[PDB]
Amino acid sequence: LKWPRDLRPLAHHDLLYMGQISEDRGDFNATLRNFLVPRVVGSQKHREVREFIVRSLKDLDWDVEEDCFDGQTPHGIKPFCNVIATLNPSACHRLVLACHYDSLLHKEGTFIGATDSAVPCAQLLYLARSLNGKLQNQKTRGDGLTLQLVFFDGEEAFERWSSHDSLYGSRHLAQKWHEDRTSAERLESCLERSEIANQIDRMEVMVLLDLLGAENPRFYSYFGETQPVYRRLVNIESRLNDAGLMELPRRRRRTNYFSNSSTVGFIEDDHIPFLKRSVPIVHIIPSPFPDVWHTLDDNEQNLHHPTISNLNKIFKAFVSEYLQL
Ligand SMILES: [Co+2]
Ligand SMILES: [Co+2]
Repeated sequence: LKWPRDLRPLAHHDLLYMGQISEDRGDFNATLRNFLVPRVVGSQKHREVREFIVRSLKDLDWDVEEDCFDGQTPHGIKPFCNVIATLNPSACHRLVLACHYDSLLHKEGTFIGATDSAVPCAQLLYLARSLNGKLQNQKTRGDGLTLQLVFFDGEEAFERWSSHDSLYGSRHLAQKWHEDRTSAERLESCLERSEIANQIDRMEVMVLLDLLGAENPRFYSYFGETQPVYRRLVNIESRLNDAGLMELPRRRRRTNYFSNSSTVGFIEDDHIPFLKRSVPIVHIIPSPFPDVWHTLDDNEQNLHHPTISNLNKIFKAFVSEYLQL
């Protein structure tokens, strides 16, 4: 079965534009510095990070929803709030980009989770801001497609990871959207042969970012279902390299982050409760995990800025191609 939306390759003019960041650099870093703090569930800093996300997106004229709830954990009842921002609420279909904004409660001390997921959080916001003008124009087309950003709360386990202790915000949102009924007749411009019964059917594909910011990540297609989408990430990365737009240590080297193969690895993450509801998932998470994973060294200084800027180019080009910006 083919992808429901025909995927038009990015014009060279646009590819080249999406590929040269330039002194934007300071803009991404200023964004990122807001997330480079402990973001423990329930805490003042966490609440502050959420406020910053909400305000940043409201200021861009996005519809922003705070999906708050209380849930039982091994540490007692906790408050959780997912942030859901939608460029054009009326559009039937959403390209959904996601990450989690809570940070792990680490036994040894204060944990920043710079790759996990402060970087992905900042990348989402940076995409919204850097592509704002083109996004605002796309929104007026009436073509039934929009961009949606989801910052999940409570992804991390409080104690040992288990079905009950983890993914609090994603489990909640998936169930809520699954039970919120709707149909094609109430929505703007759904695709011809699409079946819409509830809100979760409007997620055309969910692209989940996690554990990004370390040097030389390796990605694979984790889902046969979304291979047509994943392959565009492979093609975009290749075109950027052909154009010499990737930052590399020496001349005549290429990035190969997006491997053209698939792997037999199963990663439990915020995608799962959606995967059970037939949401196509692209899971942008390295394999193997960065060495700093869930250690106190997952910190600001261990981020690899050239890798981050290369990933930023790929994601901007990707969103531009999918939404035909
Ligand atoms: Co983690
Ligand atoms: Co994580």
